[PDB]
Amino acid sequence: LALKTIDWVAFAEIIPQNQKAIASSLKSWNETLTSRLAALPENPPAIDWAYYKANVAKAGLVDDFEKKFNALKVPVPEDKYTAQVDAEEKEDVKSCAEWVSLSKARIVEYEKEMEKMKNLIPFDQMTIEDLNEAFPETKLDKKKYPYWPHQPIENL
Amino acid sequence: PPLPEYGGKVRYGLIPEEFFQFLYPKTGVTGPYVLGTGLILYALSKEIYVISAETFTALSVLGVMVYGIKKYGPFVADFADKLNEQKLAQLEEAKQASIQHIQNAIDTEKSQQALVQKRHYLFDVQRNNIAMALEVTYRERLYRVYKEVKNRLDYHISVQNMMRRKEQEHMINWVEKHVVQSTIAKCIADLKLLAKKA
Amino acid sequence: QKLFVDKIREYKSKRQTSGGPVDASSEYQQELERELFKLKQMFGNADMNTFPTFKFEDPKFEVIEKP
Repeated sequence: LALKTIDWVAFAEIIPQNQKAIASSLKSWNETLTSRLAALPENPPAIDWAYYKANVAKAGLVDDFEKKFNALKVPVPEDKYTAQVDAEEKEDVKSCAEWVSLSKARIVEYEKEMEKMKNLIPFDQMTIEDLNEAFPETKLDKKKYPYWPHQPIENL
Repeated sequence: PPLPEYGGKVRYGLIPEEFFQFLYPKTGVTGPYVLGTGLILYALSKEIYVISAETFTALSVLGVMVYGIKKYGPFVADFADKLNEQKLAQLEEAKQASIQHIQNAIDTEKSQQALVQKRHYLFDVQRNNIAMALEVTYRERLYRVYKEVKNRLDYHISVQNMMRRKEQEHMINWVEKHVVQSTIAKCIADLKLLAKKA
Repeated sequence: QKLFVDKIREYKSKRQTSGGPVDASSEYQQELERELFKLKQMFGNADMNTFPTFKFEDPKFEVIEKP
């Protein structure tokens, strides 16, 4: 019974909006099972036979009642459910690490671009083609507007 | 390539200062002006510049031009300079704005990585619940088996107890009811003890 | 000794109960069956002279994994 202590807000941030109900039900059952392990002790008090040896005046029935108990094989339930959530955790960690490598690719591209923008030519020594290759939003659509001024007259 | 800052230092809008410097060493500070005066007077005196209606047309145009530059020159200079400062300021803010956009994108990506690092709680929660449910059921089973065996044994002991009780009750009240069915000695002995009262 | 004769003679007459389960009752079972009915039914319903056999259920579990 060595449990994994959990943050609950952290648990909240990682739940997609198609299974919020399941997250809350898992949480409520966590709390319910904590409560129910609280309100029942660990091992039953095995009553001494003494109060049932020296005050049960019946012919050996108490003794077989106690032998059938000392020899009982009470069924310990096995997991049959934890191994598959371990497999699901492995599959999820696979997906997570691959998505992280993708985001690191995007981040190195963004850092390259911010180094590009940080080392721009001063704007007073900049041709117009340098601007059209720095901020390509500033390029005249010589495709749609083929004739001068290459833009709508109202834009001017 | 950056432009210089200042031009070429003309004088009266017509003659660059390079000329006045070039004639300084040989004719002092008054050489250029003596030369200009001499050339004007030679052009006049010899009909190289013919005074006509174009003299006064030219004077009026030159006066209008000098007044124009002197009065609306400060304004035009400041207008051009402000146009350039506004384009420059707009460009600087657009550059910084793109920097900030991509920095925000980097921050967002690192935040997503923080979330995906926090992911594992869903599965340790499920494992918590599986283990806790199995343990709850185990302990409930042990309490059930205990309590059933104890209840049977205590039912035996309770029937024994109340059996003894009803039997002892019938015993004592039977023996009274049956001694009632059963002595001059005590007749005299009562007065004997009354005498022994003293 | 009226009450001492009572006590000692009557406890001896009582202990003279070899063939007597209840010391000359001649009665008291007609109500004792009602009493034992009550006692046993409020202790339980099954047969309380044999060992209890234990049926055990197991907890349910669902599809918990990420849809």
